[PDB]
Amino acid sequence: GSRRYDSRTTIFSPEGRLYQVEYALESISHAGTAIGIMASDGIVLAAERKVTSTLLEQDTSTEKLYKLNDKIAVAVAGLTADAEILINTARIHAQNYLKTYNEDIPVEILVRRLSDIKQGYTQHGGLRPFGVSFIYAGYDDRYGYQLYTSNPSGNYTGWKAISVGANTSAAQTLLQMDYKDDMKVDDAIELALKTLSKTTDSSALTYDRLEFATIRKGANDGEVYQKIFKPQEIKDILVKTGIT
Amino acid sequence: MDIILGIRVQDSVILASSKAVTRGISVLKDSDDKTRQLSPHTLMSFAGEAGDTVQFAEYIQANIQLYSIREDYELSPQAVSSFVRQELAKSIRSRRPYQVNVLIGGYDKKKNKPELYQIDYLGTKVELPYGAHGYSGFYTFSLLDHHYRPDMTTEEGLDLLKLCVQELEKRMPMDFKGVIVKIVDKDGIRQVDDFQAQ
Amino acid sequence: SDPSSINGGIVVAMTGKDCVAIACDLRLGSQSLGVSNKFEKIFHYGHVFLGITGLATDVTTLNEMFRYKTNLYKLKEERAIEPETFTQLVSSSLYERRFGPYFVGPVVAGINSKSGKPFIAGFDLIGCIDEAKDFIVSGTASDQLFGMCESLYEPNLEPEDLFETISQALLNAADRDALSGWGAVVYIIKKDEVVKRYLKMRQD
Amino acid sequence: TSIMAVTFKDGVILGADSRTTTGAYIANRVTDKLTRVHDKIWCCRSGSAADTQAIADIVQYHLELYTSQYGTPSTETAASVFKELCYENKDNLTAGIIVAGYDDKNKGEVYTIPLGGSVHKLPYAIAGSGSTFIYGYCDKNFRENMSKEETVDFIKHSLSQAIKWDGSSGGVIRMVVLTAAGVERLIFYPDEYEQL
Amino acid sequence: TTIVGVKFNNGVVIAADTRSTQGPIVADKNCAKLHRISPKIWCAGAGTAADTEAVTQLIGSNIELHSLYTSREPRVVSALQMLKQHLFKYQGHIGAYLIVAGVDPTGSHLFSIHAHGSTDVGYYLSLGSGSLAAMAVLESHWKQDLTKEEAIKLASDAIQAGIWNDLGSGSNVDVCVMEIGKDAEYLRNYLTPNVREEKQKSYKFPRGTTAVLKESIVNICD
Amino acid sequence: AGYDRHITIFSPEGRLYQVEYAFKATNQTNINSLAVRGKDCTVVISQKKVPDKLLDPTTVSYIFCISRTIGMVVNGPIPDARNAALRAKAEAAEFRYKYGYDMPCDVLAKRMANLSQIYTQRAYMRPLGVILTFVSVDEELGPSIYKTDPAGYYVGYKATATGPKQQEITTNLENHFKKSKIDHINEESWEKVVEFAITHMIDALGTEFSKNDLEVGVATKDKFFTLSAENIEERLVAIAEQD
Amino acid sequence: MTDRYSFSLTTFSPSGKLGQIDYALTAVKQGVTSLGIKATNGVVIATEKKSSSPLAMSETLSKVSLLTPDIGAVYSGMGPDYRVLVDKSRKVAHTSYKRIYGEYPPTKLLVSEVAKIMQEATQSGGVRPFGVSLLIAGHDEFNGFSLYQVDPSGSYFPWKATAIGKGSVAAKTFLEKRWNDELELEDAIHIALLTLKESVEGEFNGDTIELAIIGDENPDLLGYTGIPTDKGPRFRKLTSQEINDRLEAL
Amino acid sequence: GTGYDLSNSVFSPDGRNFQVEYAVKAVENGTTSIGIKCNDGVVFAVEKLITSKLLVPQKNVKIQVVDRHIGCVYSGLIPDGRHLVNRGREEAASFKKLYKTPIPIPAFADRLGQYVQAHTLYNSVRPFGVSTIFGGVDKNGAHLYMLEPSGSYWGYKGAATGKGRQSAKAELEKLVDHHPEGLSAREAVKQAAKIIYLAHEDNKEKDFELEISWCSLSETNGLHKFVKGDLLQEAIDFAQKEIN
Amino acid sequence: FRNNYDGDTVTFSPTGRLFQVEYALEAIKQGSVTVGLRSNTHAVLVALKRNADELSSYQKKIIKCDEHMGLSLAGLAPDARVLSNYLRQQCNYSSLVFNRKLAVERAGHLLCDKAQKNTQSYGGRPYGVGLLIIGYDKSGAHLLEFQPSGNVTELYGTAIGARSQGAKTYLERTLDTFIKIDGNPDELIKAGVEAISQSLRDESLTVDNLSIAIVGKDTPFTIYDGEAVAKYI
Repeated sequence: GSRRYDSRTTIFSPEGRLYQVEYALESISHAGTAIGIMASDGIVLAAERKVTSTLLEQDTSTEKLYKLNDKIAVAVAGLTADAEILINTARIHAQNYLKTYNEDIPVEILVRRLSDIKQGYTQHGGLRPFGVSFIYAGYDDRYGYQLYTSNPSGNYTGWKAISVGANTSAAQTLLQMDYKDDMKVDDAIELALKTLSKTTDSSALTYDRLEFATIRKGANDGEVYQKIFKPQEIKDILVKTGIT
Repeated sequence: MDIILGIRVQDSVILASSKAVTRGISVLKDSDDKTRQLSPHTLMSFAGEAGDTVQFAEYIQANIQLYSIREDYELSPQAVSSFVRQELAKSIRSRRPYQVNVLIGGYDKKKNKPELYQIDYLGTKVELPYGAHGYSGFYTFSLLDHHYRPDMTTEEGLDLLKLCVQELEKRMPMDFKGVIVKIVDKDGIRQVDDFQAQ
Repeated sequence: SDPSSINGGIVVAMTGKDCVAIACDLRLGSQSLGVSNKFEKIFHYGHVFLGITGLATDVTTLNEMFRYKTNLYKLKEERAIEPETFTQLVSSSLYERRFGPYFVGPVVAGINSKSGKPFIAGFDLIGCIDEAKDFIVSGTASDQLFGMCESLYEPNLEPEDLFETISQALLNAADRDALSGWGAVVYIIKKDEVVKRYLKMRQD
Repeated sequence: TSIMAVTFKDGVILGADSRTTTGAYIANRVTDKLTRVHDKIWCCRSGSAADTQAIADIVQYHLELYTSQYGTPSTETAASVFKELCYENKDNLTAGIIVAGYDDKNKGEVYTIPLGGSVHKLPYAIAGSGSTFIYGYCDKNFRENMSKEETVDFIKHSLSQAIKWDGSSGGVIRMVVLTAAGVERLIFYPDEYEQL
Repeated sequence: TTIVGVKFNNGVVIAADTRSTQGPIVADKNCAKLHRISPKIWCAGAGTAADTEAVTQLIGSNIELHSLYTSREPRVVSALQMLKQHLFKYQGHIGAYLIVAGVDPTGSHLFSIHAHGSTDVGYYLSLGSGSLAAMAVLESHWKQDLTKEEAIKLASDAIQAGIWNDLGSGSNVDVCVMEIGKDAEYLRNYLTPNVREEKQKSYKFPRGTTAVLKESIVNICD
Repeated sequence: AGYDRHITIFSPEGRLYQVEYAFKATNQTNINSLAVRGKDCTVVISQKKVPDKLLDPTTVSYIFCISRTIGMVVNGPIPDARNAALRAKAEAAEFRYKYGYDMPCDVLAKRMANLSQIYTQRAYMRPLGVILTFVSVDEELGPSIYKTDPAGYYVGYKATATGPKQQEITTNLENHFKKSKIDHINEESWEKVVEFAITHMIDALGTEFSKNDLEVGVATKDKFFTLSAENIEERLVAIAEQD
Repeated sequence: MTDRYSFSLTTFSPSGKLGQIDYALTAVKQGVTSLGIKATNGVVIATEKKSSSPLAMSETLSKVSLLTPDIGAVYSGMGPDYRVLVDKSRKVAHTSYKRIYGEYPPTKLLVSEVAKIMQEATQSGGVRPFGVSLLIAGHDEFNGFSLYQVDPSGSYFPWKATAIGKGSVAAKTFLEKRWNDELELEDAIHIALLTLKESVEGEFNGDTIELAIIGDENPDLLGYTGIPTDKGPRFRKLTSQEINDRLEAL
Repeated sequence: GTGYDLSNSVFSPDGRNFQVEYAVKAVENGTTSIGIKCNDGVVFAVEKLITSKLLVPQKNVKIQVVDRHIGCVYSGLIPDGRHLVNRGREEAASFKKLYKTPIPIPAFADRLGQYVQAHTLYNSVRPFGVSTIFGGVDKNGAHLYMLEPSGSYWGYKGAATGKGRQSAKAELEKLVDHHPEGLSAREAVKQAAKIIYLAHEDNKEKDFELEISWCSLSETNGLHKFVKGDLLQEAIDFAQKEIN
Repeated sequence: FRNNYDGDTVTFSPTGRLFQVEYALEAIKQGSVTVGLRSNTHAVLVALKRNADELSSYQKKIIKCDEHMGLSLAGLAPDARVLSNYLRQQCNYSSLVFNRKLAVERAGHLLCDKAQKNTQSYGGRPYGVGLLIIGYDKSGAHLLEFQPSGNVTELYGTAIGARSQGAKTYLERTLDTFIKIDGNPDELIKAGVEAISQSLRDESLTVDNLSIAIVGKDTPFTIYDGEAVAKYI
């Protein structure tokens, strides 16, 4: 009966790859580039909005950068609506952990959980996997500033600097060339935007085409702060770093 | 009920726990150790209903050990006590609630301080310099309110427990057969082999 | 025996001119036995304060539940919850447990960040809203609190005066209740700043 | 409560008092205890108001669905639906129900469904707490095949005795007359019926 | 608590007092007991107040949803049927005792609902600890075809009966008028015959009267 | 294969072929129906064809009494038709029981139209090969015609027709209404409204009917019912005089 | 019996496409034009009624729907899919929000509940995607006025103005040219009417065009008086007359 | 491309369910069976093929009783028929349980109708491979029905299905014409034997046994009963006599 | 034809055939022959048992269902183990609840309806075993033939399995004679062993190779194998 219409989403090719995983990654390679860079005193997340129109409300808009916790954020490349499904559960998880332990969830624990949810769609259930790659920027008092990445397979790895979405090989090369371990955050803002600016398929890199965030120790405090840059603030920093 | 006393001094947490196990009319044992090590710097003592007591402690111990291996990391005392509190708070509204009261004595390595947590079977948790469950507070709190200093060495803490235990052996109608006394500090968990003659 | 009387404790809140105050004792008891003098019964989530009296385990649980839900709320709404909304959230969370209720008396106090209006509210243990403008009392000396507030309270007090009123209302009510006292804390709450004062009181 | 149904020559009449009490208090002095589950199938309710309402509503739902699929149900069918609810939920209901109906094949029928859920077809039926006082009277005065006016009189006299002695009964006497002619609702006020 | 409902020629009125009690203690001296099920169907409740609030709002919500689905104004019979079936299911454990009144395309309606799920229809009704005071008024003075003005008087006087004579009731009178032509009118605190007299003395304290151990500023910002 | 043509998923032109094919099925009976509204009644006329002599003509019907107030005529295979009928009856009874008033015609239609929308969306359910025309004299809206199809669409009508020769009747009624400038038949008696229906059916289709070639349903305030062969004959006779 | 279709009907093809979502957008492409314009003191949403018979009564078929007193929706694509989305959106506004906080959801949150229902139809066992794009217009105290588009994928984006369906490339171009940050609601209504005229073949009037706004509170639409903090719905469908009144000013 | 016939609930492009049409083929391939309505009852008859002497005569009964007043007979896949009848039996019990009265034949027809229709809604089931003739007497008359694999059913004056359905129909039409005021249960019984005998020319290759039942108000008191002994033999004679 | 329509039991072929059912039917035809027959006083089963090697045992073909009923199989043995087990329960239920021996005819109806459920639904397969059921009930002696199509037939005698047609002709010829062997258990069995011989092109029926069961008037269902069948070769 129903058998005939089943795509079999969770099977191996003869080469031992997962078709749906590879096809989903293909889909992700067409998405706005997202970059995350880690420094001693902070993390930068920068991302390109794919397609705009002058009628798009940039003030009310979020397609790339989402808060998980007061200490964790992600950049998204792929199917937005899929990412919201995951982001919402990741938010629930962070709170569960807080409720259980009275401590903010360590970054890895949150990243692993989400990646496990992703892996399941790969092995049982017969459902299409999530067409999403995440960069996670976070901070906890075990490992300090951490950057991770996870893709539709539910594999995740950690990074000093990373890109997802379009052109990641170009982006990765540039990053590998100019990244230095002692880099300070302000440097990283520059690097991240220079890299996006060189790798785009857009004619140039204007403020209306970016989302941007930092996780810093807040300068003046003694504790951690997430700044999701308002459209004006992006315009400012694009000039400060000389891309006007 | 059993005797479950804790005191947190300058550098350590001391737990003292009675040795008797009575089933109705006979003392079946005079050397029972009412304690489970949860993690190398975290100790939990317990009293309450007969099987629930050890079932609960051992269940807690399993979970913390699981976390320790998963994370390759030792949860903070405060984290462990919250976990335990949540478990007991679940249990109070379940079909058959664990009737178990616990003290959790931990040395927090990140903060470099000892911490003592009192949690009854309702999941009523409080952090305290000293505590007890059941009737033990009624005989010992007044001595502890008197002599207690937050600056005490481990050795002063023991003499103060000694006194507490003597007030118990004078005025409490049950023979609880003495206490096993354990210290939790920066170096982990050790048993005072002599409180019989110390 | 009565889950609302095992642990002891009181909370009162009051409105004045462009402020609210919320107070509680610090006692946690095990019936006759005083157990801790550091058990704060007031909590805040952004600018909204919640006091909770009753069974202490439920006090603790509820605070953790409300932290959890207000966190998620801010993440989606992109703004801090207001008192009126929070009050509805307390109400429907309590009622969800209608036949296995949390044994608590909650009190909500705060200032609506947009309207500037001072707001207080109370519930019974299954979530009925006491919507009144002047004062809300809860806990084991609430008979006494009602007595104190009714005489002592007048409308539109300046913060510094509201402070004396709420402290005196609390302290003297607590001193006529066996299960309350052993410390007290008072929050004076304005649109821009929140002050917390610990009170000196008798320790029997 | 004092309720009754009586078959006569041209069909069946249901009657009832109108008092519902909670203890000594008359919660409602003008209750309608004559409830319609179909055009010409009615019932009289006694026992818990909550239970008998819930039952009559479910019966009216079942018979509206019957009608859509199979046309007009027999009175016996109505009785049987009532009974299924009453018997199968005996532990949780306190419903004493009399069912009365008019059919062209069968003419007037009366079924009594007392507390446990048993069914009994009868020429007439009395029930409710007021009923105990009119067993004698009713057994003496009921005859088969009366006319409309005789039947109305028998009910009127019967219920008024029941009302006279039962504190739980009172107010107005209501009747529903069920025949080939249609459906007639009667009401009789204390000032008339106390005079009998 | 005293709640009445009174039918008049072109509509229905409900009213209620405003005292809320916990045992012998007045918890609220002016709570609103008149509840809106939809714009023109309103509700007064006695019994467990979490329950009357909760049941009123659940049904209200389902009513709103029904209305949207059917493109019709809500009916009092629908509020009634949903309320009663819900209460019946919970076997009197939801402690809701309600007078429910309104107008809708078919006319004007008055009903009562009891915890266990039974309903009544009437031209005048009362519920609550004041039921009997109130009812002495409606039995004495209710008549066929009251004007709006006479109905408000009657309702209002029935609540007063309970305010003055029932310890369970006091403070003010709230009315709501639902007339077939018009918008429902809610008249919160229509009568306030219980203003507390001026106190004999002021209890404002000299500042510094209260002994303070420790002060500190609380952190509300991010 | 052409899998998108077997279950209700989108073709690359964004079509649902299974839904289109279900519309085809609605014509397999080769019966036409029409519905019109009176001043205070609603009339549905449907052709009755009984090919086989071995049949009991009294049991061949596409008109259903859904509730006291609501009637429904179906264009489509009888078994799908009866599946729709039994459901609508169940829905109309439950609505009444849950909310204390009779289900309105428009709302029944919306409900059955929603059930259909689901067959359009879940793979495991096929659409039904039927078009449903619901009629009543609704207590709020007066005389009503609401028609639902295998796509889950429905709307209200001044009058409407359905079946293979739908269009002929359709254009005939459009012409009538362009002239009369109002949105109903202006007759006080249902009798006349049935007469108008049959007349315009005869003119649109180019055929005469005996009393056995039609089937008729009438909604009035608080009743919907169907006409006997004899009731219809009286009506055929009437149209024949004066004409 | 029993849905034994518990695998995805939308999956990834070698190039990364999700065919069913693409095909759903195609269905939307052929839908009748609909548009939204946001002004400083309101939002207007509009579309053509494209009645399928003059024997139909076109006012018994709204394409513009209230979701809450302050939020309304319009669509392009499959009407029956829209209708059930509306049912589910009204409901979710109550179960996920009104029954929890005692107020209606802000626009973006409702939109995100609609979007999720749509996302799930893209991944759950045995269903197809909804063949519609919604425009949802609303107001709430803390966000002001807004306009959101939601597509078959479940993606949503905020707009100052936009069009979807049949003639949307031209209409969006017309709107980019006429939109500015200073428009008042009557101005937007006017633009909407002009933009619509471009896509509409036949008669253009208050009977063949459907238009709603999210504007001021209309207390005269509340149904009761005496609670001063309830001023009534901000959503209002314009009437046939109100629309014609504005085509003289055309 | 096609294949519209591989799967049960699929509409062909002209709107047909091929699987149902193929289920009809299994029916057409079955033994002939018939029903005749008389003026107070109904008579059922069926051809049973004697594959061999080894079949115990009289013992493999094909006609089935439902409740106390309904007879059904069918051609096609015999087990399908039984399954239909098991359902009918549940369906009548339930009706009687709830409503006390025995199920009216029209009511009963629809119960089978809905169930058989149900089996054209999904691809996880197959349609019934039978046509069922059935009926009996109720509170207002005799009723005779036939129900196809699509779930289509109507009331009949006489009905026939299986291998010999054309002769049977033609015979049945003759009766309806040559007896316009009715036929009696007695006449119907004989007339049934005759028609089954005539029907048996298309299966001329094998021997057969005749099986008859009836339900008549006057002759069986509205209860379904198998025609046994003397009446069966008389009926056989009539058909034998009238074959020449 | 065949090709596209034999993929599952839920699909008709265009001529109205059920191919998975016919394929299951086909597993019977390649089973080892077995014969049933009965008089008015007894019923007899005889089956030819197949080994696998000359090192293996001969696989059993007769299963007892109750004191008065039992059967033989040809086709998939585990399918027989399922169906006879069900029959065991049906018999048992009847005794436990009604204190009544299950009629051999009801047994056939129950088997038919169990088989049928596996020919109309998705994911099932038909049974692929054929069955001969003998019994002695309140109406005397009975033999039934079950086919996994669900067709159950009551007969005087029959055979199923490879080359069963021999026995089936033999019995069809012997009919008037074997039906009369009343009160002579040994004669009827000898009549059955003759029938079964009509189906050996094969070889020769031997003592670890023949299996016979019998049930009748004062005889509980009983099975003979080995030295216990010697007197019949």
